[PDB]
Amino acid sequence: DVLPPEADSSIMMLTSDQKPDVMYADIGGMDIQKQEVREAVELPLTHFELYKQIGIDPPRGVLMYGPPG
Amino acid sequence: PKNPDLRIAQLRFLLSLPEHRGDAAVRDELMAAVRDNNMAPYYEALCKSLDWQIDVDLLNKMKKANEDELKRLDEELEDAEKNLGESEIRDAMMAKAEYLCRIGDKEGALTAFRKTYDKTVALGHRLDIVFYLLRIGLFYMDNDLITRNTEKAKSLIEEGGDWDRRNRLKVYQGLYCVAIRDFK
Amino acid sequence: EEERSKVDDLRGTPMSVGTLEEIIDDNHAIVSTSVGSEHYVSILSFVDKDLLEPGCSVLLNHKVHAVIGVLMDDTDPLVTVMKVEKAPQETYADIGGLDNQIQEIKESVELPLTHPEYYEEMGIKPPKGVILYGPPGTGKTLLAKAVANQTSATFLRVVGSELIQKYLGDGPKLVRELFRVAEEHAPSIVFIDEIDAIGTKRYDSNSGGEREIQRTMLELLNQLDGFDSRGDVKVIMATNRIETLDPALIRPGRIDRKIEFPLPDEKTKKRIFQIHTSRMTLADDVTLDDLIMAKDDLSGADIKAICTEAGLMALRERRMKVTNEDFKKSKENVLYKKQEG
Amino acid sequence: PGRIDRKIEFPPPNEEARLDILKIHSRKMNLTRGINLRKIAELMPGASGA
Ligand SMILES: Nc1ncnc2c1ncn2[C@@H]1O[C@H](COP(=O)(O)OP(=O)(O)OP(=O)(O)O)[C@@H](O)[C@H]1O
Repeated sequence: DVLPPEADSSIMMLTSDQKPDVMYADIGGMDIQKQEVREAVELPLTHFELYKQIGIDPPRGVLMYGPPG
Repeated sequence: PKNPDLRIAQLRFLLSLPEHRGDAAVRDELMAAVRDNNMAPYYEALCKSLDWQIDVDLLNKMKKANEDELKRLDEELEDAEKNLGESEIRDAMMAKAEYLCRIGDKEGALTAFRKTYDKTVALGHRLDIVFYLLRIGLFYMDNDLITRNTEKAKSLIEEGGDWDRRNRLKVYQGLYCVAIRDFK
Repeated sequence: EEERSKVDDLRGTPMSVGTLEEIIDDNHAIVSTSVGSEHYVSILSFVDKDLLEPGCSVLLNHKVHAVIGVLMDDTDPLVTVMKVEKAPQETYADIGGLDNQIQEIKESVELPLTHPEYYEEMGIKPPKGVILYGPPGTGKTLLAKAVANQTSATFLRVVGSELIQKYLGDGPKLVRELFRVAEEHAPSIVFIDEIDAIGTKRYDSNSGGEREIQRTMLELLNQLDGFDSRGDVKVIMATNRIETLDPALIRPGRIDRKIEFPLPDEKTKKRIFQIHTSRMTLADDVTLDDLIMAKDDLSGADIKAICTEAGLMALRERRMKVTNEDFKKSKENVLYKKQEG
Repeated sequence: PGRIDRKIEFPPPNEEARLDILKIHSRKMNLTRGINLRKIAELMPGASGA
C-alpha cells in the first residue's frame, strides 16, 4: 500500500501556525516590490480561473536579489 | 472570402420559401453569379428558378476559363514540387483549391481538407479549414460535418489558449444553437 | 570438451567485474571492485597473467572473488575519437601550385612504410614527423595534404589546445594516452593543427595558469622528444604563426623538415579555379583571366565560396549553369564581405 | 578568414515588423477590437524583440 498522503518522511509541514513574527505593517518602504510580489503570489493563489479567462498563464517563478539591504 | 457566398445562401433561402418574389431576389443573385463564377451552386437554383432562354456559352467560357485557371495551378504544382520545401507547395495549392471548390459542389474542398490536415503543424490553418466546413455547412444546411471538426478544434485551441479564434468559436456555437433550437 | 562443462560451473552463474590492484609473486592477486574491496585470488587458468598487469579489468566470481577470465573492453573515451575514417574521395592530385611544396612532404610521408626498399637499404631513418604552417589563415590547404595521407595506413587528428586546458589537469595525460593508443595501432599518423597553447588569451572555464599551460606543453615536448619511445605514431604539427611557439620545440622535432605555405600566383589561381569549376557548369562568357586578375591574395576556399554562392543564387532561378553576370554579382558579395569590416 | 560560412544578418525590430508580430503575441489574450495596432507600434522605436 502507498502513502495516504501525506505522512512524510521529513521536514515537516505545519510548524508555521504558532508563527510568524510580525505582520506586514513593519516594512512600508518598498511598495514597488510588494506590488510585484503580491500580484505574483496572492492573486494567482486566490483565483485560478481569472487568469484562464483573460488567457494569461500565471507563472510560479519568483526571484529576489540585491542584498544588502 | 465568405460573405459573398454567405449572402448567396441568404438569397437562396430568400428565393426558396416565398414564391411571390420574382424580381429583386433573382437580380442580386445573378449579380453575384456573374462574379466569382459560381458554377455548381446555381444548378439547384436553376431547377427551381427559371431555365431561361440561354446560359450556356456565357457560363461555359467562364467555367472553361475557371478550368484554365484551375489547370494553371495544377500545372504550377509539379514545377513547384520539383523543388522542395516545408509546406511552401502544398499550402500554395490548397487555398486556391478550396476557392476552386468554392466555384462548385463539395468535392475539391473535401479532398483538399483531408489533404491539408496532414500538412499544417499548427492550428492556424487547421481552424481556417474548419471555418470553411462551417460556411459550407450553412450553404448546404448540413449539420453533420460541422459538429465534428468543431469538437476537434476546441481541444487544439484550449491546450493552449486563444483570443480572436476563441471569441470567433463563441459566435459559431451560437449560430449552430440558433440553427437548431437552443435558447440558453 | 569436458573442460568447457567444468570451468563454467566455477564462475557462474553470477559473477562480478572488478579491477586489478596489484600482483604478488605468490600467484595471489589483489583485486579491487566497487566499492573499496580487496582479496587474494590465485588461479592458474586462462592466464595470461603476465599480459594483464595491474590497472586492468578482471572478473570476480561470487565465490570467492575469483577471476575466471580476462576482459579488455573498449569503448573507452579516447578510443572513440580516432575513428572513422575518413578515407576521403579527395586526393593530393586535386590541388596545384604546391608541387614544389608538396613533393618533399608527400615523399616524407611515403618515405617510410610504403616504398621501404630504397629507405631501409640507405639507412637514413628520420622518423620525427613533419611540421607544417603558413599564412594568413591556411593550414587547411596543408590538411588537403592530410586527406591523401588518410588514404594510406592509419590516421588520427587532434587539433586545438582546448582539449587539455579547458579544465584543470592532469595536464598532458590526455595526450600521453594518445601516444600509447597510437602505438597499439602503429603504424598510424597523428596530425595536430593550429596550436594556440601559447597564443591563447583567455582559458576556457576556470583554469590556471599561463605558466602551467607552458608546462603541459613542455611535457608534450618530452613525450615527443622522446625518452624512450621509438614507435610511430607519426606526428605532424601545423599552425598559422610559428613565431609564437618557442624555439625550445624545434630541436626534438621537427629538426629535418618544416614547410612554408606561399601565396598563390596567377598561374596557380588559374589552376585552382580550373579544379573547382571542373564539376561545375559555367557559361561560355566566363573567362579565367579577368577573375584571377581582379583577385589579390586569395586561397582555394575563397574562390570556392564565391562559386558556392553563385550556385546558391542560381538556385533562386533554378539554373544549373551559372552565368557570368550572376557569377560577378555573387563574387561581389564575398568581395563586399571581406571589405565591409 | 571569410572561409567558410554563410552570412545572414539579424535585423533590429522594424515598424512593419512590429505590427504582425504584435498580433501574433496578442493571439492568446482576450481583448476587444477597438485597439489600433498602427499607432501603438510607432510609440516603441528600437527596444528589442523580447
Ligand atoms: N592549389 C589549390 N588547389 C585546390 N584547392 C586548394 C588549393 N589551395 C587551397 N585549396 C583549398 O582551399 C582551402 C583553404 O582552406 P582554409 O585555409 O580556408 O581553411 P581554414 O578555414 O582557414 O582552416 P582553419 O580555420 O583550421 O585555419 C583548402 O581546404 C584547400 O582544399
